[PDB]
Amino acid sequence: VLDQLEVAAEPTRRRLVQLLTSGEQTVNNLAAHFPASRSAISQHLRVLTEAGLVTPRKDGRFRYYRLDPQGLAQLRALFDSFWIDELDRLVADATE
Amino acid sequence: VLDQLEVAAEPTRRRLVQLLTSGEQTVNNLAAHFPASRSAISQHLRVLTEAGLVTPRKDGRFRYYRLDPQGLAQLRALFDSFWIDELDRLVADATE
Ligand SMILES: [Mg+2]
Ligand SMILES: [Mg+2]
Repeated sequence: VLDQLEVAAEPTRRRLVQLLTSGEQTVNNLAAHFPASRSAISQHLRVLTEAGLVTPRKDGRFRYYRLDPQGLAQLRALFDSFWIDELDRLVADATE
Repeated sequence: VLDQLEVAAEPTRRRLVQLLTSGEQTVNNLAAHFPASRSAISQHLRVLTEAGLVTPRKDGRFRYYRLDPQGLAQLRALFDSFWIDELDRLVADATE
């Protein structure tokens, strides 16, 4: 089945999730933040919907998407179980 | 170019990164933790290498991989910039 963290981590999908934090929005309005087409953004939103991260609603000529807390909680759980302590310890070893 | 968070988030790659926290390991030894073939695991390790998350070394008949802190620091930075406050607030709205 779809893993929420794998799906969400795609960089356009990350940005779509951030954009939706300001509330439910139309496909066309979200799509205006990217060089990619409406159709491209629509397909990313369908993938996020299948993963349980966003939820669609239709009202007339607009399709709206909003974040689903249920999916976000599973996303955060997957990242928390992935990111074990030694990974934080290694990050602290990094130079720049 | 490769985004470390997108690459790392693939579920086999997440587990390979966790496994490597116990130290540098051979391809065959890592591969023994999964139903997938050596060849499959080898290819995931090549992707992680290209993303700067792991580093290869050859000694005789073994190829060894180890975590690269430089890549892990960028991975953690990408997740931290993605996961904005409102996402934590929404996770707290989730039921179960
Ligand atoms: Mg809601
Ligand atoms: Mg090292």
